[PDB]
Amino acid sequence: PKTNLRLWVAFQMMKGAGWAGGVFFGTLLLIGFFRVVGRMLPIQENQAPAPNITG
Amino acid sequence: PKTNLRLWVAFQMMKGAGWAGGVFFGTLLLIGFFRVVGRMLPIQENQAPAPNITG
Amino acid sequence: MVGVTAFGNFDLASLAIYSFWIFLAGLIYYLQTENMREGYPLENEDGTPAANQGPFPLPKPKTFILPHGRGTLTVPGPESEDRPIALARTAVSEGFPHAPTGDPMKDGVGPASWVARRDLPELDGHGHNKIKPMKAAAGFHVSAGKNPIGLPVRGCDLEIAGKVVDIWVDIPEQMARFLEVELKDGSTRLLPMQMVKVQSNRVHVNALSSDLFAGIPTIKSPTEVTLLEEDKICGYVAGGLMYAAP
Amino acid sequence: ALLSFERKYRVPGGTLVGGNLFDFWVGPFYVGFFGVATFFFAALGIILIAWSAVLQGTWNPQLISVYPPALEYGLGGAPLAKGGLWQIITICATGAFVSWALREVEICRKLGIGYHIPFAFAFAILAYLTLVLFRPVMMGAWGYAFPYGIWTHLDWVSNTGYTYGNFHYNPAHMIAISFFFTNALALALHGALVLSAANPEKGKEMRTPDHEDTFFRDLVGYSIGTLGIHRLGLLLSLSAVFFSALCMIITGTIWFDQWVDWWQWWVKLPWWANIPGGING
Amino acid sequence: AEYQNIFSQVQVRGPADLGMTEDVNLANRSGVGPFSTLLGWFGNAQLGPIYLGSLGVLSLFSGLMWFFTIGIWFWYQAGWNPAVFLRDLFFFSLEPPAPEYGLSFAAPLKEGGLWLIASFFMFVAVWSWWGRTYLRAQALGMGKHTAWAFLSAIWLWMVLGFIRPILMGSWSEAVPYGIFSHLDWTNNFSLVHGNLFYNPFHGLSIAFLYGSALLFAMHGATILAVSRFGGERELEQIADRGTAAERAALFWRWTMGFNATMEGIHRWAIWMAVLVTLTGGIGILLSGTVVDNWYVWGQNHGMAPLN
Amino acid sequence: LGYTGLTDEQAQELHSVYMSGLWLFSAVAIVAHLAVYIWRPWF
Amino acid sequence: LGYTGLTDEQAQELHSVYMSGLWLFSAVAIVAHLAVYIWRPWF
Amino acid sequence: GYTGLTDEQAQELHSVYMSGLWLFSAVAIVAHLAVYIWRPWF
Amino acid sequence: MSKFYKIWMIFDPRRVFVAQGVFLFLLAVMIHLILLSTPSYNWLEI
Amino acid sequence: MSKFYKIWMIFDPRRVFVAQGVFLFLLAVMIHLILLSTPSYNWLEI
Amino acid sequence: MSKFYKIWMIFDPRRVFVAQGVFLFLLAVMIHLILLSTPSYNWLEISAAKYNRVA
Amino acid sequence: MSKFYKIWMIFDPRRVFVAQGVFLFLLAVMIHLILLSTPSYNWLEISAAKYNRVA
Amino acid sequence: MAYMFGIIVFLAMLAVCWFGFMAAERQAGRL
Amino acid sequence: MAYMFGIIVFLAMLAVCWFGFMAAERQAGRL
Amino acid sequence: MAYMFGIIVFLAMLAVCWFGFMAAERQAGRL
Ligand SMILES: CCCCCCCCCCCCCC(=O)OC[C@H](COP(=O)(O)OCC(O)COP(=O)(O)OC[C@@H](COC(=O)CCCCCCCCCCCCC)OC(=O)CCCCCCCCCCCCC)OC(=O)CCCCCCCCCCCCC
Ligand code: BCL
Ligand SMILES: CC[C@H]1c2cc3[nH]c4c(c3C)C(=O)[C@H](C(=O)OC)c4c3nc(cc4[nH]c(cc(n2)[C@@H]1C)c(C(C)=O)c4C)[C@@H](C)[C@@H]3CCC(=O)OC/C=C(\C)CCC[C@H](C)CCC[C@H](C)CCCC(C)C
Ligand SMILES: CC[C@H]1c2cc3[nH]c4c(c3C)C(=O)[C@H](C(=O)OC)c4c3nc(cc4[nH]c(cc(n2)[C@@H]1C)c(C(C)=O)c4C)[C@@H](C)[C@@H]3CCC(=O)OC/C=C(\C)CCC[C@H](C)CCC[C@H](C)CCCC(C)C
Ligand SMILES: CCCCCCCCCCCCCCCC(=O)OC[C@H](CO[C@H]1O[C@H](CS(=O)(=O)O)[C@@H](O)[C@H](O)[C@H]1O)OC(=O)CCCCCCCCCCCCCCC
Ligand SMILES: COC(C)(C)CCC/C(C)=C/C=C/C(C)=C/C=C/C(C)=C/C=C/C=C(C)/C=C/C=C(\C)CC/C=C(\C)CCC=C(C)C
Ligand SMILES: COC(C)(C)CCC/C(C)=C/C=C/C(C)=C/C=C/C(C)=C/C=C/C=C(C)/C=C/C=C(\C)CC/C=C(\C)CCC=C(C)C
Ligand SMILES: COC(C)(C)CCC/C(C)=C/C=C/C(C)=C/C=C/C(C)=C/C=C/C=C(C)/C=C/C=C(\C)CC/C=C(\C)CCC=C(C)C
Ligand SMILES: COC(C)(C)CCC/C(C)=C/C=C/C(C)=C/C=C/C(C)=C/C=C/C=C(C)/C=C/C=C(\C)CC/C=C(\C)CCC=C(C)C
Ligand SMILES: COC(C)(C)CCC/C(C)=C/C=C/C(C)=C/C=C/C(C)=C/C=C/C=C(C)/C=C/C=C(\C)CC/C=C(\C)CCC=C(C)C
Ligand SMILES: COC(C)(C)CCC/C(C)=C/C=C/C(C)=C/C=C/C(C)=C/C=C/C=C(C)/C=C/C=C(\C)CC/C=C(\C)CCC=C(C)C
Ligand SMILES: COC(C)(C)CCC/C(C)=C/C=C/C(C)=C/C=C/C(C)=C/C=C\C=C(C)\C=C\C=C(/C)CC/C=C(\C)CCC=C(C)C
Ligand SMILES: [Fe+3]
Repeated sequence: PKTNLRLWVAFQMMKGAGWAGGVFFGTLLLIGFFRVVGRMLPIQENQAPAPNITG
Repeated sequence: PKTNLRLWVAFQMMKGAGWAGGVFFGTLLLIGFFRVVGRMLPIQENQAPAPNITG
Repeated sequence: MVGVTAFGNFDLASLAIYSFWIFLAGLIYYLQTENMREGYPLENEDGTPAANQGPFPLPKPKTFILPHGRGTLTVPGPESEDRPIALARTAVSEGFPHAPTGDPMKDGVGPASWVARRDLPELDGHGHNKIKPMKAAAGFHVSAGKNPIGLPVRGCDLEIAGKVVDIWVDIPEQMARFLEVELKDGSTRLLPMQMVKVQSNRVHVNALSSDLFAGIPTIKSPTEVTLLEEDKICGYVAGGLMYAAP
Repeated sequence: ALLSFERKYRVPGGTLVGGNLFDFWVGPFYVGFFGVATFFFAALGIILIAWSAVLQGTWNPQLISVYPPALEYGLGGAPLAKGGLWQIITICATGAFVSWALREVEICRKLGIGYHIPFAFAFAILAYLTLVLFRPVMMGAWGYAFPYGIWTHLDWVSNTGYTYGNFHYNPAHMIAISFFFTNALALALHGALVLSAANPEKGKEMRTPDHEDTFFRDLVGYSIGTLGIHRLGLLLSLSAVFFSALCMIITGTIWFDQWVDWWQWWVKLPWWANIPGGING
Repeated sequence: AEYQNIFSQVQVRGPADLGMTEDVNLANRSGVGPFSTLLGWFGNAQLGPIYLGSLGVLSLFSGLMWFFTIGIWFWYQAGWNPAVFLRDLFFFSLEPPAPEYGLSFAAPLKEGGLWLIASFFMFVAVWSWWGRTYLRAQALGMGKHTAWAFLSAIWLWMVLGFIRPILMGSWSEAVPYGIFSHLDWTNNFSLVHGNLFYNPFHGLSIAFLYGSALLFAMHGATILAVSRFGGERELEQIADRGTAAERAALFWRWTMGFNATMEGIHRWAIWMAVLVTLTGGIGILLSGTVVDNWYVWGQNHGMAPLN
Repeated sequence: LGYTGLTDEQAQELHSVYMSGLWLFSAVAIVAHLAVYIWRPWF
Repeated sequence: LGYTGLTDEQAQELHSVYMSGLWLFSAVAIVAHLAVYIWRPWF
Repeated sequence: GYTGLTDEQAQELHSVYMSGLWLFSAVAIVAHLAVYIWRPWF
Repeated sequence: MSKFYKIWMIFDPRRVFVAQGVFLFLLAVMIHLILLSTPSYNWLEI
Repeated sequence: MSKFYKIWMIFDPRRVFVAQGVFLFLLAVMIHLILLSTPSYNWLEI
Repeated sequence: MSKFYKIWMIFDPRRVFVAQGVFLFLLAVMIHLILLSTPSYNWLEISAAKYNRVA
Repeated sequence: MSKFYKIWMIFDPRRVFVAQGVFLFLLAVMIHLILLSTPSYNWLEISAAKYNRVA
Repeated sequence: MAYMFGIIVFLAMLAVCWFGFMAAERQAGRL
Repeated sequence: MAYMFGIIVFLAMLAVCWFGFMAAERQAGRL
Repeated sequence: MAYMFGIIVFLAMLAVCWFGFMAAERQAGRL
């Protein structure tokens, strides 16, 4: 039946987009971990001067 | 194959959520039409007093 | 010398840096042409000389003189495959893969490939067989680590293929180089030591299912292994990572 | 065109994504799914650098410099001319480097070799991401990342270092340097020893690895062996980059002062802090 | 997860291995040392034997006297106190003569005389080790690549401690013997010469130093990746190319479009490492003698923006 | 040609399945763009 | 002459479908340029 | 020859190549002329 | 159209659809990030 | 779990999955609207 | 021009269409990013200034 | 000048056409970027001034 | 006014999608 | 006046795409 | 600190999902 072919194309695309979404959100949680550790540390007190002349 | 059964359950749920999505976004566009016509009319000039004592 | 220029901003540090760019361009040309002593001239997929040979020329031949009377090697030189290759084109255009025409594990193509190396043992500096079964070198013993001899050998299918009956050692390098596995017909095979995991109660061979161990190319002498035999064995086992199906 | 031995290896398969859709070569270069991804990000990142040169108003390649957002932009987006191009080029660099590692994994599979090369390259990627991503995110601003410019990224190294005094006193930076110098020593020795055996005195036969073992034992009383030296060169290189990343992730996040002041913890150990004489007494 | 061949699974120990004879004067070679099971996990277990002979004794005695001369100065700076010696170990420093003494050997023992005495023993130790590295290769009929590679490191070391002090006209330009003090010297050198980052030969020297970590990572990972084919036995792959050498070549050709050979990758290796200290030594030799401010030199040569 | 080994009729069938989803996906996108353009137009 | 294995009639077939896509894609693009020029001309 | 093209294969392929060259340059000349009308560079 | 369906005789649809899923997701993420980088459309700055 | 699978012998799965798709979508919309009604989470007020 | 179809006798369409696909996407993305880099043509800022948003 | 067709006896057209494609693209990109760097010719900034599109 | 012209443009786009979707169900209704 | 003339040029370009497309379809029937 | 305790709670929840998902592939692996 044609419907099984409709769902097979959807399944192939969701394989692709699912993996791409897994890497995107997995990266975003790694960035999140470094942001959480940045919040725990005394950085806003001791905030460093800008190293670039653009500021 | 078990995968065809996985996709059939997904298809049944996407039938449901697709119809529920169509009425939600279709309502939101109907509200949008009345908002667009509200923007065209001189209403902000002639804005009516509040009819309720709560304001 | 500070501030002294011959012309423009060209001081003695300018002379240095420009001289280096000339030296570096010369050195890179020397290095690349040295690296064309194997695998050149370039070929078409049919085996004819490619019309494009690239920008660097072949270097002049050098001759290596081999120890233990094994003659001399000149490189670059005539460099045929010297064996059949069981591959067929999958496209008329160049740049596509060539599919195995039969069983690639046994035909020895792709990751199962092997080279027509010399059919003699590799020798040590004295001229003895470099690699030997450990029973044939009386001073040797397993001095640390889990001794594998007597362990069952498991395939990636999780079934037992055989048991370890000896270690083949590199004598000058004093290192374990193969495990000898006795199969369920009592004929043995060599496994490359880098392809096996010596677990606490087993040797696990993640490249092979337990049936594929009989296909391992067998050595002709039970006391030595030739460089040709090594390549056939090592190639065959590594080919299993692609070609061993579940 | 092929190497004379190459044909027997150009078989199908080993691809991680895309099957045979991209399983072909372009000259010498293998393509595959991640080769398409690699070239796109590489070309986009390069072209956005050339466009940044137009906005900057120089064509001298040594003055071209793409600066990150100023600290006022935090970790948010900046205008393209004023830090937003740097952010996209950083995405393209990350996309290119990761795709390149994954393309190497596919080539390893097709040749049946170990995965050591893409694994080693992943250490360089993590050192890059430490400097452009993890540490700026910890410190709360993209402006703590370095600018993409041949000499201007050395200004970032200088200005970042001297924020903490002499940066030689960072103890993990000292360990990283020790691996970097020791790696370069070992590469000189390994290259020379192999060449000295394959290229002996004129008329002599090729030397054996027994002569290689013998030379170093005669020289220094030890010889790591053919397998040991390649393990060592790998681990020295990877250790150098691990301790490099470590020295920076701590700098400006858990240590803020002059790094030279750290070493007083040893001087001020109470069993000897007060003993007169020496340099510190 | 599979086996990565980074540590050995099984150690075997044969007899002690005495090594090749060739023209080695075997009376000068010691007995074999003990085996180390710890080293056997990563490389060879056997320690020794070692060859001594004439340049050996000269080098080891002068090197001992160099080390001993510094040590006694550190014990003196500690005031003979064994606790202060361990507290301040990284802070002690045998400094070169002060600038007013120029190159004259007239500086007092506490004001730089012991630094000249220490530096003389270092000079003899290092140069006699170079000749030892040449002659050990000669006795085995090997190429002199290792001695010529070592000469490139000696070039930088000679520039730092000998040649540039002479060309600058004082021993005060030389490096002090001390852990933190040679680091303070390295930092001060860059500040006096106006940011050494803008020295182009320091830039080159770093390119080859990074390239050496790049290239040894690539080569070490490559040989381990093909070690399942006996690719670590590189001389037999040079003499009789196996599948290990071909798979290694095709990995890099398919990756980056060109490749080395088993012999030719070790030429890339030796030059990448040699060029670190060759270009380095030039970059230091130019500093102060030809350029006293590298940042301003950078501005005039189109690599820094003008003011 | 015929590199994939699909027949011409298999290709005609599949292309319609694909194209039907293309117009559906883009129709949903237009609705989302129309919603955004009512709330916060970009022209 | 043929490096690809396509016969001449196969190459004409493929090219005529290829050119249909090129003209279609370039027609869509001209309408986008027309709309943008009407909105904000660059000459 | 190195390519293995026969003389007639080379002369055929050149004739079509020349057609693309003249087409591509003809478009470019219109583009230059338009920009010279719009904003002369001499 | 006429013959655009012949693309499925050049490129294997199974592989194309998986690759097109990756493309469309990354394109969507890209455009959301372009907007999030722009002050007048950064919905996550509340 | 044990025997929770017996629910598919009480209620026809075809109909349940369509009805569950409607539920989960409306639940999601409800929670987004609850947040949009709250000042500290109204992401559409830019 | 009537022989330009012979390009498909020189080059295999499987590689050509991949190359062209990356080329056209790359070219399009750079032109959009160039315009967004330009204050006269950044449409998201033109609309912000038009509608008195944050500019 | 009539024997210029013998170029294809020396150089394989597949290499020439790919090389030519790359070269002509990068040359065109080079010239467009040079003009966008040139204020008297940057068409985007010219039209910005012509229509008073900023300030 | 001339803003709502854009609202009509989106509806024109959505009519093209309808015509395309039904055509896709026609040009291979096995037809 | 490059506004009006611009419109005309774009409408002229589209007529060449119409010619070429119909020409391609006039080829594509195995002409 | 006692905020990041919540980050761990989500990871505990995500381990329950893994244990449940694999169990669902076990308790009817036709098994
Ligand atoms: C800041 C310091 C950095 C510093 C950067 C690092 C410097 C230190 C490292 C130095 C490494 C030297 C590299 C080397 O030895 O090259 C020779 C070798 C020989 O290969 P071959 O196989 O024996 O012969 C060539 C040919 O037979 C290969 O097969 P085929 O012909 O079928 O396909 C061609 C290849 C690539 O070939 C080319 O691109 C043309 C030749 C390039 C020679 C480069 C050196 C000499 C000319 C330099 C000035 C050329 C001026 C035009 O595959 C393809 O073309 C397929 C398409 C993909 C490639 C697209 C490239 C687009 C154009 C980009 C610009 C490329 C410019 C070279 O390999 C090649 O020819 C291809 C190399 C491709 C990667 C090179 C990367 C190294 C940097 C650039 C080259 C070295 C000069 C700096
Ligand atoms: C504030 C500090 C300055 C600075 C000041 C200097 C100075 C000053 C010098 C360098 C030099 C070097 N710098 Mg710098 N440098 C800075 C920033 C950097 C950065 C960075 C990321 O910021 C990096 C990566 C580098 C990198 C490097 C190297 C490429 C180079 C040293 C090569 C080498 O092998 O030396 C190590 C090798 C040797 C010293 C050779 C030793 C050989 C001798 C023969 C060994 C004898 C051993 C002895 C007898 C003991 C035996 C014991 C045994 C057990 C028996 N610099 C900044 C700008 N740099 C050097 C150079 O060449 O500059 C061009 C140099 O002189
Ligand atoms: C971890 C140990 C060392 C290491 C290892 C290593 N590097 C590796 C490998 C390994 C094992 C590879 O397999 C891989 C390779 O293929 O080598 C030939 C690679 C490689 N190491 C490289 C370089 C490199 N490695 C370095 C360092 C090191 N590499 C470590 C010290 C350094 C420096 C500065 O220390 C550099 C420059 C490349 C030759 C190659 C990776 C090639 C690659 O990623 O290709 C795809 C991308 C492109 C072709 C271009 C991308 C363009 C960008 C999108 C735009 C530019 C953005 C960039 C941030 C601008 C920077 C400007 C600078 C002036 C600051
Ligand atoms: C090309 C650039 C690189 C390079 C190359 C290089 N170095 C080299 C070589 C090469 C090719 C050698 O052949 C040579 C060597 O032999 O290596 C093993 C060497 C070498 N590189 C060395 C070091 C070194 N290289 C460095 C760097 C570099 N080397 C660069 C990265 C560095 C640094 C700081 O980066 C250092 C520290 C040595 C290991 C060695 C040179 C050895 C030497 O000259 O020693 C002189 C001193 C002695 C012989 C003895 C000192 C005192 C000991 C305590 C012995 C005491 C014995 C006594 C009998 C005891 C009695 C006690 C009583 C109380 C009983
Ligand atoms: C169905 C899915 C439903 C999803 C629902 C929506 C989820 C949205 C939230 C996502 C949660 C995680 C976000 C990350 C952590 C966080 O809160 O960050 C919020 C901060 C804002 O901090 C701000 O605040 C910071 C302080 S603070 O953290 O608030 O205390 C401050 O330090 C900073 O300056 C300031 O900008 O922003 C970031 O950390 C930046 C994210 C950057 C991502 C893109 C990077 C592009 C730039 C170049 C680098 C490229 C790297 C490429 C790598 C492949
Ligand atoms: C720098 O540039 C900016 C970021 C500023 C802007 C980006 C600029 C730019 C270059 C954008 C380019 C965009 C392009 C080229 C987009 C192309 C998109 C395409 C071609 C999309 C096609 C999608 C097709 C789909 C989704 C087809 C699906 C078919 C299916 C699933 C089969 C049929 C099945 C169904 C209808 C039912 C599905 C099943 C269920 C259960 C609902
Ligand atoms: C800053 O610099 C600037 C950006 C300003 C530089 C600008 C200057 C510059 C270099 C621009 C360059 C532009 C170029 C080169 C543009 C070229 C575009 C092209 C070549 C477009 C072509 C499009 C073609 C298409 C969409 C083709 C589609 C084909 C289709 C749909 C059919 C596919 C095939 C089949 C169905 C199979 C057919 C039959 C059989 C039997 C298999
Ligand atoms: C009907 O037939 C079709 C039209 C579907 C196909 C026709 C035939 C054919 C084979 C065409 C081929 C076309 C090709 C090869 C096109 C290639 C396009 C490419 C390479 C597009 C790349 C896009 C990349 C994007 C949008 C990247 C986005 C990245 C973002 C937003 C950063 C955040 C994402 C992540 C953290 C996840 C990814 C990982 C990293 C490290 C970035
Ligand atoms: C008004 O103001 C306040 C809200 C503040 C106060 C409200 C005060 C108030 C009146 C509260 C009242 C609360 C009540 C009455 C709560 C009662 C809750 C109950 C009765 C909950 C029961 C839950 C039962 C469950 C979840 C059962 C699940 C059963 C399952 C999953 C199995 C389903 C069946 C099968 C699988 C088939 C089994 C076998 C075969 C052979 C077919
Ligand atoms: C594991 O358990 C199974 C899945 C197997 C089921 C077990 C057996 C079984 C049959 C359970 C049955 C449970 C029932 C009957 C639950 C019923 C729940 C209901 C009635 C939930 C209603 C939720 C309503 C919500 C969230 C409404 C949201 C509305 C919003 C957000 C406004 C926007 C909505 C619209 C524009 C459309 C609203 C509707 C209309 C008609 C205008
Ligand atoms: C550096 O400063 C500035 C950039 C400002 C100025 C100076 C820059 C400078 C030095 C520029 C130099 C430019 C040059 C050298 C330009 C050269 C251009 C050429 C030679 C262009 C050639 C174009 C050729 C084309 C487009 C040919 C196309 C051919 C086609 C389409 C047909 C191909 C043939 C077939 C399909 C037939 C196949 C035959 C058979 C039998 C199968
Ligand atoms: C436990 O206590 C004991 C006393 C037993 C042992 C204590 C051992 C100890 C604590 C030793 C400490 C050693 C240290 C910390 C050494 C540090 C050395 C460093 C970091 C050296 C760095 C650089 C040195 C260089 C560049 C030297 C170059 C020298 C050259 C090129 C020699 C040039 C020669 C002269 C200037 C002398 C000329 C003289 C005449 C007569 C011509
Ligand atoms: Fe090696």
